[PDB]
Amino acid sequence: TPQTTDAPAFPSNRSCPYQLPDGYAQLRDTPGPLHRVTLYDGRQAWVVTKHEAARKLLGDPRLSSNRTDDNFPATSPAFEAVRESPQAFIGLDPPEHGTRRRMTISEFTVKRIKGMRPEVEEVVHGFLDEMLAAGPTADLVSQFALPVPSMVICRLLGVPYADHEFFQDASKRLVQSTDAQSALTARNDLAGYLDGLITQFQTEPGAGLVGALVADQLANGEIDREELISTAMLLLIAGHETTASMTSLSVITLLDHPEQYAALRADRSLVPGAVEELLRYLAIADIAGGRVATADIEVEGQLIRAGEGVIVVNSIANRDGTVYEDPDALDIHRSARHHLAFGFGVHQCLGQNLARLELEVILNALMDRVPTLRLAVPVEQLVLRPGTTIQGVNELPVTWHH
Ligand code: HEM
Ligand SMILES: CC(=O)N1CCN(c2ccc(OC[C@H]3CO[C@](Cn4ccnc4)(c4ccc(Cl)cc4Cl)O3)cc2)CC1
Repeated sequence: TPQTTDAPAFPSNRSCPYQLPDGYAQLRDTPGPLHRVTLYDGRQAWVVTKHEAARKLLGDPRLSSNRTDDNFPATSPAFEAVRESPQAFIGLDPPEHGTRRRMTISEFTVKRIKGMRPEVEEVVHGFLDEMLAAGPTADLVSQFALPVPSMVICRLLGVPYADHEFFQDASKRLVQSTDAQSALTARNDLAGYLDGLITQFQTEPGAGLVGALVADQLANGEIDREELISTAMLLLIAGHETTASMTSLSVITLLDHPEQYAALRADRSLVPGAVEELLRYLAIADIAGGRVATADIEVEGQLIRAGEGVIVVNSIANRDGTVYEDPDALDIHRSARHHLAFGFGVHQCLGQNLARLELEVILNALMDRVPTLRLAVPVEQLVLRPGTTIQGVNELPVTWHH
């Protein structure tokens, strides 16, 4: 008897870095803002698959971000690590979301990001210096894509880059965790490290966001010590793991579209617009779209009930053809405005403009310093991370004219 279902398994895994999984193309192609899916443990949930309905639902305070709710949609057993408190503000609703978020925004302003450009350029060209001096073949991930945003986010936070071996290993173990025990261990490892850093700042006040939170909000009782740990850990992992994935997938994608990459090198004024298109097209943080309804929500004749899980799948929303004509075509010249790679609304990515800065500087540096850059293995041989985490590749063999 047939196996066809009306609530297919979710998430799906990419088989090409810049292509929707087959099941997601199916969801994109079916009319209506929502579709039922089956999560890993058999629970049904809703996915949002259309662009404006995704903006609307991201804007709806009845869809809560509280990951500790028992009805929050967990997409893998590893969710239990981040299901355990205290949540950073990414998992808070108004008004608590605002009080905590505002403790960090000063580090991510347009003015501050502008002020970081000389640092980002120096760090990028330093790791390129070292990689190009050693000659090919190199893994772009370990040699460049990951160290660059790690060094930058360390100075922003006041986390000593000398500890990068420890905290990068713990972050990777957390990001890649496929069961709760592995994820909790990695999280506990980072948590204890950050607790010791807090104690060091209480002895010796210091620079960086962590040092600022310790000396002010923590000392006034306005943030819990373990809330500070959760917030710093969010920013540290988002600050280097997510951006690193965006670099490697962008390089793969541009090399698979040689005409567009050549147009980009020939006119660097196109880089900001290319960055927006790559963000729309690669949408690497599908995993960040989970919500839980605290009240019934009517959506174009379909009803979300209080207690149901909803996942706003921004990658599928970003392929909405009513917003992006020929949505599966990479076009660095198109209008990629209003894309949802960073979300929308009160939770829109705090790091978005640092990510935009870093990708711009990195793309120009690679075109400047390594114009002969090419992959050292076929694209099909690369290993893509599954849909249960941030999209990316575990390694990226590259070569170039030595
Ligand atoms: C290409 C890189 C990145 C992408 C695609 C991305 C994606 C996202 C998305 C989709 C959200 C919305 C989550 C939701 O609605 O629940 C978000 C939130 C957030 N991101 Fe990013 N992110 C990136 C880089 C960064 C960086 C570099 C940081 C630096 C610390 C960062 C920090 C945050 C924070 C703190 C939030 C929570 C915002 C809030 O709850 O008010 N992200 N991100
Ligand atoms: C639920 C599940 O399957 N898993 C496995 C993947 N996990 C994971 C993945 C990435 C990660 O990096 C930093 C976290 C911080 O926020 C996200 C998304 N993000 C990244 C940058 N800006 C936002 C995120 C990621 C996962 C989930 Cl469920 C929700 C969210 Cl907002 O990454 C930290 C943990 C742990 C939970």
